[PDB]
Amino acid sequence: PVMVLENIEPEIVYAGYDSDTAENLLSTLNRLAGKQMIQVVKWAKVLPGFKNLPLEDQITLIQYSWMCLLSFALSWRSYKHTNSQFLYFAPDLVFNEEKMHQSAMYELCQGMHQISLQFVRLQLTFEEYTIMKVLLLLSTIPKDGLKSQAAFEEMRTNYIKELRKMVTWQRFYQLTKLLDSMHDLVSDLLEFCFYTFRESHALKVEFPAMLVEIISDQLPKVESGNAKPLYFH
Ligand SMILES: CC(=O)S[C@@H]1CC2=CC(=O)CC[C@]2(C)[C@H]2CC[C@@]3(C)[C@@H](CC[C@@]34CCC(=O)O4)[C@H]12
Repeated sequence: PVMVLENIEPEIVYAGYDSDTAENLLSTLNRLAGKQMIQVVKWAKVLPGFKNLPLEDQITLIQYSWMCLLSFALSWRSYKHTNSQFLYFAPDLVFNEEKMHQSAMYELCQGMHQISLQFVRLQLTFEEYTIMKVLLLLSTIPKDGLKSQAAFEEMRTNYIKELRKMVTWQRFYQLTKLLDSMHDLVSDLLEFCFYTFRESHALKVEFPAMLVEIISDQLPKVESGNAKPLYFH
């Protein structure tokens, strides 16, 4: 479980940053996003337990939790590489207070910056990160339901009990509390994402084909309460 998870973690992804307008940063981040999602897809097909449920539900869980996954991962890199001092999007794209301003996404950057700070305080470990990331993959579901709602519950309770064994009643509360707080930020990041998209017509912010399909899928119908977040507290 832990062994497999650490082995299947994605490889380093570069932003391909070419040196600085607001349009640039966001488009670069969106392209960065499209690139990381490719790694997520590959990651998911080899994820223990997940690769079992029907592809429908598999594509579905990936389309509802993509923001949780990428932002938590950003938080991890920022913690591992800069001790949660800056926002480490990629080796060639590390954000500072200024870059945080250029992208016109300051409070939103400060928001995730705060998550990563909690990584330091809690001294989050790599194996806790890996199991916590899978739980975020299984954190959001369509209000209506998945094809195999029973196969999902089993994998989720499995990974949950997996974090318990990993922790063994101390940081488990802290870790799950953090996962719960991730949803709060993701909501903010998502709505900002939907605005930039429904206005990119003028903002000149480009969106990779991957994002376009996910957003135009999540935003359209699942804007309302069609996405039920699973909380631990
Ligand atoms: C401070 C943050 O959390 S940025 C957030 C997470 C992330 C981390 C990465 O490492 C790789 C890149 C991503 C996936 C961003 C890509 C761009 C997103 C979808 C942003 C939130 C809002 C935005 C800005 C413009 C837009 O169209 O929507 C994403």
